[PDB]
Amino acid sequence: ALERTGGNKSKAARLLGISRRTLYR
Repeated sequence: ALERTGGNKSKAARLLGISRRTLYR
């Protein structure tokens, strides 16, 4: 079963991880 909901949420989670790394070197 494919759930459309949460699909974009996962993308944001990954984006945040990269964002955190940029802020903290």
